[PDB]
Amino acid sequence: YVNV
Amino acid sequence: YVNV
Amino acid sequence: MKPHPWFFGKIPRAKAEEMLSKQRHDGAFLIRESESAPGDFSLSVKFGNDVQHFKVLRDGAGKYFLWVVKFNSLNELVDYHRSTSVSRNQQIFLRDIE
Amino acid sequence: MKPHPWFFGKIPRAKAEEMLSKQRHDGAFLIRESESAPGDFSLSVKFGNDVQHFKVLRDGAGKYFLWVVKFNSLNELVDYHRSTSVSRNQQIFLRDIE
Repeated sequence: YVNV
Repeated sequence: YVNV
Repeated sequence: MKPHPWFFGKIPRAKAEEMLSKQRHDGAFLIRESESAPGDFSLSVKFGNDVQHFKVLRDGAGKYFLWVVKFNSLNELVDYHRSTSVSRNQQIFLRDIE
Repeated sequence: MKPHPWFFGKIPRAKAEEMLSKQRHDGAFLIRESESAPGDFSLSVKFGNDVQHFKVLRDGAGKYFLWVVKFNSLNELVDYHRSTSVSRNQQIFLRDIE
């Protein structure tokens, strides 16, 4: 995930 | 709540 | 491939009651995001001249549930209760709002 | 008083990508219930010739967030990112699917  |  | 008509996001409990009390069939329901408990989901269901509210619980694994059976998603919890009573007190089956 | 068209429940990541890649505007999005992480929500967004995916996190208080700002509901997280970029890398603003 982009934010992970 | 009914279940609580 | 189409959004679920039962997900109303953050609408007040009172608002959900007003809307469901107008429904004609027992079981008409909606899932809303609770204000009293931010981050929690609430299941509101029309039953007779009343509207019953159930809190969606989450276990340590993150599964959603109301009583004992666990679900991997709100989607599965909802569909499961279209054929199995959502209440351990009375027989109430979820039906889409009309 | 109307269900949110962005909530698609439990649709596979691949399915969300197929649908969003067909969208014409950057920002077209949907919230889905993750399969890889049952009980978690995922935000899928169209951006250029790609589809970016963000995991919706929850803090100890139960608030939802993606980066640092916290929200009391998925509803507020979504609306907030209609005017504030959903990504800290590029400027991407959420827009309803059409």
